[PDB]
Amino acid sequence: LTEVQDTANKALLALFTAEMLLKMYSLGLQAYFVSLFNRFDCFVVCGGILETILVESPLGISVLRCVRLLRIFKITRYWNSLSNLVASLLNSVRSIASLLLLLFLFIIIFSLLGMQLFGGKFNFDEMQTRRSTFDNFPQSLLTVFQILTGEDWNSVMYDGIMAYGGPSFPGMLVCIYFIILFICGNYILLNVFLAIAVDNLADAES
Amino acid sequence: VALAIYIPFPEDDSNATNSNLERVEYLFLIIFTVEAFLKVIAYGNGWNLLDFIIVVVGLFSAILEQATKDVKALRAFRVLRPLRLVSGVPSLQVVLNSIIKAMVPLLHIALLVLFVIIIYAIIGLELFMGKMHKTCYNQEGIADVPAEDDPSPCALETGHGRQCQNGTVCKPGWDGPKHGITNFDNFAFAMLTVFQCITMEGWTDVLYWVNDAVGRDWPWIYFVTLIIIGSFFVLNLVLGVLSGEFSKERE
Amino acid sequence: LEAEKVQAAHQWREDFASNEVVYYNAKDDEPGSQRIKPVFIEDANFGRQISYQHAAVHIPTDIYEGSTIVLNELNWTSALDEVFKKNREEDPSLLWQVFGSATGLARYYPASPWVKIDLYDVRRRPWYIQGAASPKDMLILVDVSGSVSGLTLKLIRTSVSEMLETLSDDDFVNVASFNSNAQDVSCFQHLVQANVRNKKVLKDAVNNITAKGITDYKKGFSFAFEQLLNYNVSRANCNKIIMLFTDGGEERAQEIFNKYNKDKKVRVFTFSVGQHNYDRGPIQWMACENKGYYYEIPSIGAIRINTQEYLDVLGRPMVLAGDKAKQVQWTNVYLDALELGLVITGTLPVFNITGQFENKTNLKNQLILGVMGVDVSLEDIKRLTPRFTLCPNGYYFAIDPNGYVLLHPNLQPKPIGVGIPTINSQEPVTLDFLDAELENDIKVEIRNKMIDGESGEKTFRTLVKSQDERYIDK
Amino acid sequence: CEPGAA
Amino acid sequence: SITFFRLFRVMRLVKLLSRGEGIRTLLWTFIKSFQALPYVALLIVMLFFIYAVIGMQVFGKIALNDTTEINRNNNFQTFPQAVLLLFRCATGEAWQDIMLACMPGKKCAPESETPCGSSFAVFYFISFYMLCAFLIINLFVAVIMDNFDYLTRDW
Amino acid sequence: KGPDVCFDNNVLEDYTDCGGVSG
Amino acid sequence: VIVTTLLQFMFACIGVQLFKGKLYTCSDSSKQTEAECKGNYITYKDGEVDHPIIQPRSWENSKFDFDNVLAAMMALFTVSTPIYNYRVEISIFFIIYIIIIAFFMMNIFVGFVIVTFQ
Ligand SMILES: *[C@@H]1O[C@H](CO)[C@@H](O[C@@H]2O[C@H](CO)[C@@H](O[C@@H]3O[C@H](CO)[C@@H](O[C@@H]4O[C@H](CO)[C@@H](O)[C@H](O)[C@H]4NC(C)=O)[C@H](O)[C@H]3NC(C)=O)[C@H](O)[C@H]2NC(C)=O)[C@H](O)[C@H]1NC(C)=O
Ligand SMILES: *[C@@H]1O[C@H](CO)[C@@H](O[C@@H]2O[C@H](CO)[C@@H](O[C@@H]3O[C@H](CO)[C@@H](O)[C@H](O)[C@H]3NC(C)=O)[C@H](O)[C@H]2NC(C)=O)[C@H](O)[C@H]1NC(C)=O
Ligand SMILES: COCC(CCO[C@H]1CC[C@@]2(C)C(=CC[C@H]3[C@@H]4C[C@@H]5O[C@]6(CC[C@@H](C)CO6)[C@@H](C)[C@@H]5[C@@]4(C)CC[C@@H]32)C1)COC
Ligand SMILES: *[C@@H]1O[C@H](CO)[C@@H](O[C@@H]2O[C@H](CO)[C@@H](O)[C@H](O)[C@H]2NC(C)=O)[C@H](O)[C@H]1NC(C)=O
Ligand SMILES: *[C@@H]1O[C@H](CO)[C@@H](O[C@@H]2O[C@H](CO)[C@@H](O)[C@H](O)[C@H]2NC(C)=O)[C@H](O)[C@H]1NC(C)=O
Ligand SMILES: *[C@@H]1O[C@H](CO)[C@@H](O)[C@H](O)[C@H]1NC(C)=O
Ligand SMILES: [Ca+2]
Ligand SMILES: [Ca+2]
Repeated sequence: LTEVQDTANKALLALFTAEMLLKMYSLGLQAYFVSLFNRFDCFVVCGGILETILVESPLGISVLRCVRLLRIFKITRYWNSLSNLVASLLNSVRSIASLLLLLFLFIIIFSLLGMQLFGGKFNFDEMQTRRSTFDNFPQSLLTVFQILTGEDWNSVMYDGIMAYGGPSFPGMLVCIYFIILFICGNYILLNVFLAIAVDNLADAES
Repeated sequence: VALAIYIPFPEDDSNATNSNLERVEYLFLIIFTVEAFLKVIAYGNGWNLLDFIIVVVGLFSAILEQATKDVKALRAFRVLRPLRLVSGVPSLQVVLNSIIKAMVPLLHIALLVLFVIIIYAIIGLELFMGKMHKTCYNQEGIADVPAEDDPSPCALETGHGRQCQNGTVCKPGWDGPKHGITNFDNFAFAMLTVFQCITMEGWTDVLYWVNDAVGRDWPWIYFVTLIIIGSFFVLNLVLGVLSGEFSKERE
Repeated sequence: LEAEKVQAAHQWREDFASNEVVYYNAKDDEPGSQRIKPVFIEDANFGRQISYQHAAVHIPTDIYEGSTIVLNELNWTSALDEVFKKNREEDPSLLWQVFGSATGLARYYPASPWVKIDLYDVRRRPWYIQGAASPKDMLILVDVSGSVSGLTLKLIRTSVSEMLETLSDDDFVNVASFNSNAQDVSCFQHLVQANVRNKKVLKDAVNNITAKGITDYKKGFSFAFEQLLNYNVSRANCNKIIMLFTDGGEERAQEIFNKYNKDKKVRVFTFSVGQHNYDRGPIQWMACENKGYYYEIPSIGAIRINTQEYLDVLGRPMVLAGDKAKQVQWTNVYLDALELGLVITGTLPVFNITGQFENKTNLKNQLILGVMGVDVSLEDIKRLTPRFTLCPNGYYFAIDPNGYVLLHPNLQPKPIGVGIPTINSQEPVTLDFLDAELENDIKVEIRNKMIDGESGEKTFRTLVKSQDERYIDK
Repeated sequence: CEPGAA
Repeated sequence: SITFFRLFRVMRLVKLLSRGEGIRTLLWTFIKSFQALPYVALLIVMLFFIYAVIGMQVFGKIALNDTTEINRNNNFQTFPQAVLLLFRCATGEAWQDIMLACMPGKKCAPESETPCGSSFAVFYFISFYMLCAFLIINLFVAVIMDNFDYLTRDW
Repeated sequence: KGPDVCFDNNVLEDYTDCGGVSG
Repeated sequence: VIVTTLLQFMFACIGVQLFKGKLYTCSDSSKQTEAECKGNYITYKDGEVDHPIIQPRSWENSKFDFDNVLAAMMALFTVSTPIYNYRVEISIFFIIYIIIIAFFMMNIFVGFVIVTFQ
């Protein structure tokens, strides 16, 4: 297998080059670079050149090959949808940039609060490995996302509500937090989604 | 990016940087105060109130603790400073007004999710409260809940609930179903249980614990409803309200 | 002598399938290693079934036969059976002869099947450690700062309690702790003899420590070096080492190392305990500048092995001594792992001398291959002191140069107590002379005069106790 | 001696 | 029983909802459209019913073991309990594990007297989840669309 | 009375084998 | 259905190239080579120093074995249906299939629907 793959890539890469190169002259250099797809095509052929001169780390090589999955969809199979989805995808993602920004700000704010509020209070003396723990900001973000996704958000509540204190009175004013995150975050999340739909798919589909 | 370094720690241990970030918090608390007072001299509204409270709490907390050497809360307010990122930059401040101005219609829906929760919590404490405290508690010897780990409300040989087998015996005790936080005992635990319950995050589990404690004939009606009238019905309204608003905007 | 010669001639080979090794595993009822079925004829002296035809091999449950290391150690340790037997015919009263290899496998003669969970490891036994290094003056530094709370604290408490089992009565130990302030954990405040009782206090005090505060390596190390320069109390006047039990940090404390040991007479061994993400750079720096080693203990499984590997570092000067380091040493009386009563064990380390004639290897030749051992039962010694020609009130007794009785009418084949038993072979039977019988003032000077290797007679009146512990006679 | 209790 | 005649009191609170025009109208409107969702409701009950009889007949005698997921509280032995299990799956509550519990090899119950638990399981539960999700999106969309006048009006 | 033998502080010792000098 | 299907194909053909051979491990954490993992080890139940358990060492590939396009393929279904050795990274990969999936499962469908409104 390994022999074969290498042998193929070696020639297959030469193939795409000559083709793109010849297509350059016939087409108007400018308009050729103009079409987004053609431009991306050129970019990834350059990726092949780069990887070849590199071979002149394994991870980096693999990443460059992951980049070469362009041709994979170059055929634009079922473009009827493929094209629209990718075009729409660009349009959609572009459309909700600022909303995505607000979502991220909210998440960061909460994660910092998480680490300040519950950070350090999760040592329940159990070798038990808690995936959700406001030990640090990276994990803090993770805990918040899991709560938002509700994977084990109620469970994460207990951690705090059983951390600061037992299931008593002042030990539950920690929960008033794990909710404000599951309503507000999810609210913003839904707002951001819908936009994609009602506000694009239609504009696009019509 | 300063509040995202301070690693929060067990007990009071600290690295050089942490203390050294508490050091720069004493620069962020001389800049924010000179800014505040210099701007006060000008005027002496809304968003700026966030600035004022953040500063007040701030300098305060510190100086307070200045000689004290339990901020936590007192210093868990500075995570509100990134709100000035929204406040200053007007690029997403308009997105925030759009978000806020879209939630105005669906306040009737927040006045009804609350009603369903209250009615359910009240109904619930009335029927199932205080019945979840038993648990197969032994092996005819002397110790604690044996039931493997999962202890699940058990019922004496007269209540049609779970009946305990082997050489186990049901007897009062077990703080709760789950550390006591998933019980209709008391009202607050009740409202909260109903809420965790309508979010479709372990509704079956509360139901099973309840089914174990009081028998299986009538516990279920109350949950199926809570879900159908609580999530599917309530879920639709938000979508309906939100979508209608988008269309206005689309228009 | 026959162990260094055979090992040097051994050729390191990595293929074992085509040429299998033949040996008897002790704990049994496999390609690359053939197994022997012995006859196991019953014989006296020993209290079990033994075979005089070959030597048995014990491999710990954690170690794995088949490893290139284990399998390589099972060939060059096969000419030992010829000298194991040759010792036996010359002296038929010979008891267990054992070679405790540094790999972990012990080959003993005669072959006898191993005695619930087998936790025996030849590298932790008292007879192995006393021959593997000189006496030490270890001081244990425990980091009880805030960041070590949680799982890493229970790993530290077990680790300290597990290395204190590697000290005999000839070594002096003390345990300190620093949490931005350095203090002892017990009522000692200086180095103690590390006997059965003193170690119990340190183990009990270590189990009661709590993790809270700010780490400070300068105050912790100043206390560590100050306690090693007492010279007012009895000490070993030997290997001065420091064990630092922390997780990670960013402090090098190079000023402390430049102030207290410029000539580097104090070895510093640093242990990184627990699973964390703190910097281990400075922890490795102290272990390299100071003549030490760096170890990592991430779980309970790694506690056992990592706490006896500091002895191969201490054995480096012993190897370079040469023939001057080959002196037979005898341990305290203890109970044999293979039940034989109260026995003492002779010891002799064996060196790696491959390429000695070429004179330039000096790569792994600084470590010892293993420690030899031969056991002498107290019954053999008691046969050399006839008693029935005396009155039933007279007897012989001999003591260590520590006060511990080698033989005594009161010394019983039972481990000594250290406190009240509570419910919620490993330790030597170290009974002092002043505790074997009643204590008088004249009998103290008699005890001291016997430690100094003098010869004198003394007649006086004393208080004796009857065979039953109810009466007193003069 | 007979074990105690804790 | 006595308890039923007690809950009553609480209900009264609802009458406090028959107040604000804002809340009154919304509910009334959607309620006044929860009848024009017939074809996307008979369809759903039909689904539950069919899948249930089918299920109760193949994945039925799988013996009940409290340690597993086909316990006495989520079995497949009486139309009612099977509809409850299907409602769980629909409500997206760990449907997965229920599915694994229905693969071949499970011992047949004592009354049934491991030849039990046909492999069809995957097809069943996955098919069910899919069909259910659809029919349900159809429901929501139906309702809102039908009521898309109130949902958007220049008051 | 302690042992009269003592083996430490040899100049020829390798000194270069720590546990982190390699990794 | 087909759109999602093909995506899950390409996305995972990415995984193979990037995570192949980085999940294999041994029961004994100490051992780090397949060869090393041969024999028995000791495990302390719930970290009980007084509870030694002689388990057997074994070299096993972890769940979601991207050993071949196929397994990745089904795992991708599995997400729909170690701790940080290399997990954190895989984590994010197991968040995108999602985004993309929904992103278009919705796009094509809800937009598809509207004709119902017409
Ligand atoms: C007493 O000391 C002598 C030397 O003073 C010592 O004999 C030497 O031991 C080494 C290994 O400890 C033997 O191994 C040879 O060289 C390397 C070891 O580094 C082996 O090849 C691999 O090396 C890599 C890392 O370098 C590593 O993977 C692994 O260590 C080795 N195995 C493989 C193949 O992966 C060689 O296989 C091996 N030699 C060859 C070419 O076969 C040396 O042979 C020995 N050196 C000398 C001078 O003989 C002896 O073990 C010590 N005594 C005891 C009981 O250990
Ligand atoms: C570990 O490795 C080998 C495993 O057996 C041993 O080496 C083999 O030892 C055999 C026994 O002496 C040799 O057989 C005889 O060797 C003598 C000495 O050279 C000669 O008489 C013949 O070569 C041979 N006799 C015959 C064939 O009738 C093997 O030749 C020899 N093989 C190799 C590759 O060395 C080692 O001895 C063993 N280690 C120890 C310490 O015994
Ligand atoms: C009277 O007719 C007027 C009509 C108006 C056009 O209606 C638009 C309003 C948004 C609406 C109803 C449309 C399509 C799919 C609908 C979505 C299905 C999704 O399902 C969900 C359910 C929950 C989520 C988990 C997934 O998606 C919703 C978010 C999403 C949804 C309910 C939001 C509302 C969407 C189109 C035009 O007529 C020609
Ligand atoms: C005993 O230790 C002390 C300090 O550890 C040594 O220092 C002496 O301490 C005593 C009491 O403070 C005093 O004699 C002097 O202050 C110190 N110097 C001297 C020369 O005594 C002391 O030297 C050690 N030895 C003895 C015999 O005391
Ligand atoms: C055993 O008991 C004797 C008698 O009670 C004690 O020895 C006496 O101790 C006192 C107090 O020091 C002296 O005044 C006497 O002179 C002692 N009697 C003698 C020496 O005959 C002591 O408790 C024990 N004696 C021992 C162990 O020799
Ligand atoms: C062992 O010592 C005894 C005591 O003198 C004596 O038989 C001889 O010296 C030794 N036995 C031997 C060498 O067989
Ligand atoms: Ca769920
Ligand atoms: Ca610290």
